[PDB]
Amino acid sequence: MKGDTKVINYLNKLLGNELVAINQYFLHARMFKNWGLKRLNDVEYHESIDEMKHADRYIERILFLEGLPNLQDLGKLNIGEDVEEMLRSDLALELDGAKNLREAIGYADSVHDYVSRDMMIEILRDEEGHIDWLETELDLIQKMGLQNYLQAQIREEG
Amino acid sequence: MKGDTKVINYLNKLLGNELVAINQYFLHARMFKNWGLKRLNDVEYHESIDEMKHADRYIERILFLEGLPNLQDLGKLNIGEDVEEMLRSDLALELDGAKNLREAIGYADSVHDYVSRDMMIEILRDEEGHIDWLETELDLIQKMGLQNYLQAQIREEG
Amino acid sequence: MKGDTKVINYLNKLLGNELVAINQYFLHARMFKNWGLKRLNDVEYHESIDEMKHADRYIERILFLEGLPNLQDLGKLNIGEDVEEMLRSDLALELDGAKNLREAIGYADSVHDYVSRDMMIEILRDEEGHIDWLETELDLIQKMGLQNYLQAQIREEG
Amino acid sequence: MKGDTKVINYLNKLLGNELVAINQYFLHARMFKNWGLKRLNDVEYHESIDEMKHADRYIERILFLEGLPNLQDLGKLNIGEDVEEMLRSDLALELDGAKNLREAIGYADSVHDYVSRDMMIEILRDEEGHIDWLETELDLIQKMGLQNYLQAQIREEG
Amino acid sequence: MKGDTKVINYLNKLLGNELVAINQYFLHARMFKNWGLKRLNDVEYHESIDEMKHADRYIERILFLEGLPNLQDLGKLNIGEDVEEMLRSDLALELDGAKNLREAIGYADSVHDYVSRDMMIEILRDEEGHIDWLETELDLIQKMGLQNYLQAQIREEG
Amino acid sequence: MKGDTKVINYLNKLLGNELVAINQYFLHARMFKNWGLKRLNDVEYHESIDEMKHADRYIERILFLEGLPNLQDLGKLNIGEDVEEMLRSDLALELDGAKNLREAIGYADSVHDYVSRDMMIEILRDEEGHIDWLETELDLIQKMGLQNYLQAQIREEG
Amino acid sequence: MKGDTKVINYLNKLLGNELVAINQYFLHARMFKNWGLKRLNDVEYHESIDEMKHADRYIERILFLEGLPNLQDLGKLNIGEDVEEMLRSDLALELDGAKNLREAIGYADSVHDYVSRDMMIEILRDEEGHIDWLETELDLIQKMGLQNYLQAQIREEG
Ligand code: HEM
Ligand code: HEM
Ligand code: HEM
Ligand code: HEM
Ligand SMILES: [Fe+2]
Ligand SMILES: [Fe+2]
Ligand SMILES: [Fe+2]
Ligand SMILES: [Fe+2]
Ligand SMILES: [Fe+2]
Ligand SMILES: [Fe+2]
Ligand SMILES: [Fe+2]
Ligand SMILES: [Fe+2]
Ligand SMILES: [Fe+2]
Ligand SMILES: [Fe+2]
Ligand SMILES: [Fe+2]
Ligand SMILES: [Fe+2]
Ligand SMILES: [Fe+2]
Ligand SMILES: [Fe+2]
Ligand SMILES: [Fe+2]
Ligand SMILES: [Fe+2]
Ligand SMILES: [Fe+2]
Ligand SMILES: [Fe+2]
Ligand SMILES: [Fe+2]
Ligand SMILES: [Fe+2]
Ligand SMILES: [Fe+2]
Repeated sequence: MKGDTKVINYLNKLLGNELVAINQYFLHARMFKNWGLKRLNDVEYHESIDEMKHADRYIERILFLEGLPNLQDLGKLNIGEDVEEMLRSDLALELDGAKNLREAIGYADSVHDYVSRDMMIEILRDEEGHIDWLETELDLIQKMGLQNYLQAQIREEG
Repeated sequence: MKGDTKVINYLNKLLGNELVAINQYFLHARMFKNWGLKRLNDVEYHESIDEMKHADRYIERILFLEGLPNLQDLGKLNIGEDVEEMLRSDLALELDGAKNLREAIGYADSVHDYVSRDMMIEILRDEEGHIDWLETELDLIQKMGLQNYLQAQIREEG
Repeated sequence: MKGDTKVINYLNKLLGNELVAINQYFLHARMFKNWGLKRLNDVEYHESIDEMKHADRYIERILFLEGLPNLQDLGKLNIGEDVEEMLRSDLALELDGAKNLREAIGYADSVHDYVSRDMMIEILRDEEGHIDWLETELDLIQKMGLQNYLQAQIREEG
Repeated sequence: MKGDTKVINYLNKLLGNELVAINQYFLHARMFKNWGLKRLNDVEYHESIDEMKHADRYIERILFLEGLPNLQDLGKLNIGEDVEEMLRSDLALELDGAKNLREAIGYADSVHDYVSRDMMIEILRDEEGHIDWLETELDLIQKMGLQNYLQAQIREEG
Repeated sequence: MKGDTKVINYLNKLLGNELVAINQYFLHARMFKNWGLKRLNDVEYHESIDEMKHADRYIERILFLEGLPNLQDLGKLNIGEDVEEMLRSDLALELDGAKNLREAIGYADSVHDYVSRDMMIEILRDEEGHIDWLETELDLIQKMGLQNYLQAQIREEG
Repeated sequence: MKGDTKVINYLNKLLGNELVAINQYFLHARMFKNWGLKRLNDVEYHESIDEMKHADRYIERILFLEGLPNLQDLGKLNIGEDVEEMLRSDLALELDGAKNLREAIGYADSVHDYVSRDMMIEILRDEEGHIDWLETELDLIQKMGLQNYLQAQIREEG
Repeated sequence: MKGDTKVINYLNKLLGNELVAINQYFLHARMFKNWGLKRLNDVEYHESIDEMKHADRYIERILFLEGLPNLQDLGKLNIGEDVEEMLRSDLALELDGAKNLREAIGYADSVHDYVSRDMMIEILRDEEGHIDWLETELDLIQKMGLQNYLQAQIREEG
């Protein structure tokens, strides 16, 4: 079904956000894993998978709307050197993606692409979750201190 | 453990190949899926996952050797417009990756990084499999003709 | 038990046929497998195993009759370059083996080696089956055409 | 994938070794079985199957590398007349095959055919096992004497 | 159904062989059992049962063909005094029975009694097995020596 | 099978490394266990078992190659007095063993002892793992501080 | 708990005996295994494990008593060249260890270290078992002769 050009454009831009998140989250995960912070690797890895599911959704939708998914262009990854900096980088990235999602959702509604909109709201809800997780971790680091925070990631949570 | 700089370099270059394959294979998969060629989507999707496993291996190894995995730079994706062109593109990409693997493996051996080498040979064996699959599909297209080939992908293989 | 010399001779000659069939059928099988004609590989492989069972029977019988099984001499393999030629080669080979079996069976009967004869009739019945399979495939190729025939082998039969 | 001509050549030569072993081992097995040395038949039969698996590996690889597997030419079988002579013959044959494998493995490495090399090392490890088994049996014959050795093969080992 | 007189005659003669074998084998079995050669008792007992099955077959067939089964006349039993002599006696008896079976089978064929013939060939195949067993045991006695042979029968084979 | 003298020499030297590791790791394990650092005892004990498996491999291979395994000579154990010093000692020992393994692997390859080489690469991969574990623990001690590190070992990891 | 110095000394000396036994028994085991004497390898391997359990007991006890377990010093291994010599060597070693155990046990009692003593008596009981096994095997070799003895080890005992 021929979709609206600007919707497909937004979809590609959002897809673009997803696949920077996928890489940044995945590298972060395996950095944590290397440092033996087993728990941060499990969670951050899981978020990489979430982002993939998002990307898959955009791709299938763009294709359905008869546009060309663009996986060529990759945004700036901002990879940290320590736990805080890296969590803080994921948060800024989540926040930027959420801004773009808000914009796209409003636009989809006004050209009547309600199913694209419905898909994007589900995704936004997921993002809002990722944001909540990051914010809480970052505050915990400050509340309990870095050393205790680190000790608390050595063991995977059941 | 501090690894050899040129090994890490090769590892990053190989990682780079993996993540172009991941994207190209994934987009291809969902293109097939859209066209209703269910079987090509299953197989090509599976190869995307294989490539991810490869990437994960490089990342963990680079990190272990204390280098910086580079997920920033993305090579040229060559996406086709029809089944043949797209399979043919995956094949040229596999072949180029195999060339790089051969060089890296020989180099790892000469600096005594036998476990990197052992990892890369396992990967090369997987690639050689992907190559075999592509070659066979491409020949089948020619042997049975395009129409029959297409009909043969409509149904997922049990 | 000392057997009749000419029976043992026939048994060795028949054994000889078996082990050309074993090789030709096995190579054929893996040629098909390579070309992705999964179904022809399953069937032709199974016929290789049948031929092995036959060879085993001759060997044990020759040894029982106190002769020397001869696995040294190998007849001409005629390996094809395409499906038809290769099936057609297996058929001519089956037919020649059947001719030899008929001659041996009659001879066994006239020197009273009824159990060798009984073994050879069971084997001949198997051959007659292999012959039937080849004949049917070759006719199917002509009835439905080569392209359709080929498409029909891509998937293993449950 | 077009392989290196001399690798394919080595592969065919190695295949050639396999299929002499297959025959010699199989005939040996059924000779033992006839003599009621049940245990030597089980083991030697199993080694025949191993050799077949090896042959299958070469054939599929040669075909993959786009060469022609040669099952026409059969080397000299050296079949013994008694247990020792026959075991001793299998050992010399294993040793010759191991020499050829060493040479091929080194050559594969230098033309960068690492997956052929990897396959051949797995095979060589198997051969080294067959060699170990033969050596031990031959020494046991000498340590316990022939009569006791023979009595020890009457019953299949659980 | 009225059968051919000479077939019934052969059937009775063959029946006659069976029931000498039944007795000789059974006595042999229990002689071994007494001497504690548990394994020879199991095997030889089993052969007694086989012979009974044979006798049963003849009796039912003779009766079906409307002749009178003759269980009155019993041939010469040749019972040994030691393992070898006794095995050797069973072998000569098997060989004589096989000679008679060959004659009868040929005769049945020429008067068109194909089902009697078919029954007799099945039986002959069984005899040929009994013969193989005896021959192998007798050779084992010579290969490993009498003392080792005897020790090897003390324990029933699982 | 007569192996190459210098390979057997390397094998003995490597065996020698294994059995110092076995002792040092085992003593370390039970020191931790005494101090109530349950988790370090589980891990370090497991590494002792790994080293044993390694030693077993060398011994069987040396014997197979017809050399004499030397378990007489024992290197310097360097046992620590506190967690860090002891982990740090295991690390230096792992690193030295890895150096020797690299030397031996290269040598095996050049005398064509590919199966010894294949065994040693598997082992080296294991060592590389032990090294990774030590490095991570040592860094964790520094990141979270000694007190928190210690508290984190009181409980065995599920 | 601070233990008595001379008890710890005895404990280390006894530990010392254990770990020579561990090595000698293990090498012996794998020598038998190589020669195909499967049964002697199983038993002798099991005795190596027993000795390890003993060593573990000493180490934990020494540590508990606050002494330093000494795994540095290794006594003379006396490795045989044939089954008898090797069994005979294990026996002399067991006997010497038993002498040391008797002295230590008496000493523990007189300084009131009853739990060390209780541990050592359990161990002595195990040794006495190992001694019984060796003595019986050595006598069996003489009673049945070497050839029969050897044949009797070819098969693992269920
Ligand atoms: C380029 C860096 C990437 C890495 C290192 C990576 C890594 C991984 C790994 C290790 C898995 C686990 C395989 C499994 O068991 O399912 C996975 C799953 C998956 N990946 Fe990726 N991935 C990457 C990018 C992508 C991209 C670009 C896509 C497509 C938009 C994608 C789509 C998926 C999907 C759909 C799954 C299945 C999730 C599940 O069902 O568990 N990935 N990824
Ligand atoms: C020419 C003399 C040969 C004899 C007498 C022989 C005999 C046998 C027998 C009796 C079996 C058991 C069937 C089963 O249950 O799988 C077998 C299995 C097999 N044979 Fe052969 N064989 C011969 C040569 C070959 C050759 C030349 C090849 C191809 C290179 C081959 C390939 C195989 C394979 C792949 C199996 C399956 C093994 C398994 O999965 O158990 N054989 N052979
Ligand atoms: C004269 C000496 C014979 C002796 C000492 C003997 C002994 C035995 C014994 C102990 C059994 C085991 C019973 C059971 O559990 O089935 C048996 C079974 C049997 N007997 Fe006999 N037998 C003799 C002759 C015969 C004859 C002349 C026939 C008829 C032709 C015969 C027919 C059978 C049959 C059909 C079985 C059943 C086998 C089975 O199903 O296990 N026997 N015999
Ligand atoms: C140095 C030469 C040694 C060799 C070649 C060796 C070999 C082995 C092997 C192959 C195992 C089997 C692993 C398993 O499945 O449990 C084992 C087990 C074990 N080893 Fe050792 N070992 C040696 C020395 C030691 C020492 C010095 C100790 C400590 C005093 C020790 C303590 C143990 C323990 C406690 C087990 C577990 C037994 C079980 O639960 O099955 N070993 N050994
Ligand atoms: Fe989630
Ligand atoms: Fe997302
Ligand atoms: Fe997100
Ligand atoms: Fe795969
Ligand atoms: Fe890859
Ligand atoms: Fe690939
Ligand atoms: Fe069949
Ligand atoms: Fe056949
Ligand atoms: Fe056939
Ligand atoms: Fe095997
Ligand atoms: Fe082989
Ligand atoms: Fe072999
Ligand atoms: Fe039977
Ligand atoms: Fe009978
Ligand atoms: Fe009989
Ligand atoms: Fe481990
Ligand atoms: Fe090790
Ligand atoms: Fe290690
Ligand atoms: Fe025990
Ligand atoms: Fe002990
Ligand atoms: Fe002991």
